[PDB]
Amino acid sequence: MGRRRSHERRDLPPNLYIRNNGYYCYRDPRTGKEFGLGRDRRIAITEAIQANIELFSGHKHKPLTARINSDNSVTLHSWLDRYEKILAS
DNA sequence: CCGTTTCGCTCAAGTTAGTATATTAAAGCTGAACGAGAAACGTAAAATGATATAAATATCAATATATTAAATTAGATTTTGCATAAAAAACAGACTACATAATACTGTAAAACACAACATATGCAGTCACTATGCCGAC
Repeated sequence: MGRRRSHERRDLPPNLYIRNNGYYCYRDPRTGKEFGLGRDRRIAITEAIQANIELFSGHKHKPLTARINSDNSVTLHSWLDRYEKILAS
C-alpha cells in the first residue's frame, strides 16, 4: 500500500489528496499525476466528489483481515432491557 | 391397588379502578481520627514486726497543794474596703508653616506604520520516475 489510509484521507474522497502546505490535488486515472484544486477542505472535496461520484452507503475499509472498531450502535430493544431494570428499583 | 379425567393453580395478554408534588431551609445520625491528668502497679529502700527474760520502769488508786497553759474576754489599733477631688498629663479642637504629590502647561525627540518601486527566493504549477503488488492470465 505504501500509505494505506492516513489521517487526512479520513475526510477526503478517493481520488483526492492533501499536500503538506494544506493544499489539495486532483489525481488522474491515466498516469497517476495530479493538479491543483483548492485550498479549502469541503471545496476540494466536493470537486473530487463531482469528479467520479459520491461516497457510498457507509464506509469501505477492507484490508486483509480486520482490526479494532468503535462506531455507533444504537438500539431500542437494548435500551428496553436496561429500562426494565431501572423499574425494579 | 393403578389409570384416567376433572379441577385447583399459575402464567400470559387484555380491561378497569385510584390517587396527585417540588424545592427550599436547617438539621440530626454516626463511622473515624485527634489530644491531657490522676491513680493503680511494681521494684527497691526504709521503718517495723519477730522474739524472748531477768532487771528496770510504768501501772494507778485517793487527796492535799503549788503551778500554768490558754480560752475568755475587753479594750486598743493596725488593717481593710471605698471614694472624693485636685494636681498633672494626655489629646482632640484649631492653624499657620513646610515639604510633597496630583495636576496645569510648555518644550522636544521619536516610536509606529502607510505608501511605493524593486528584487527574488520559494511555493505552487505541470510532468516523469521511484517502488511494489494488484488485475489479469495460467496453474
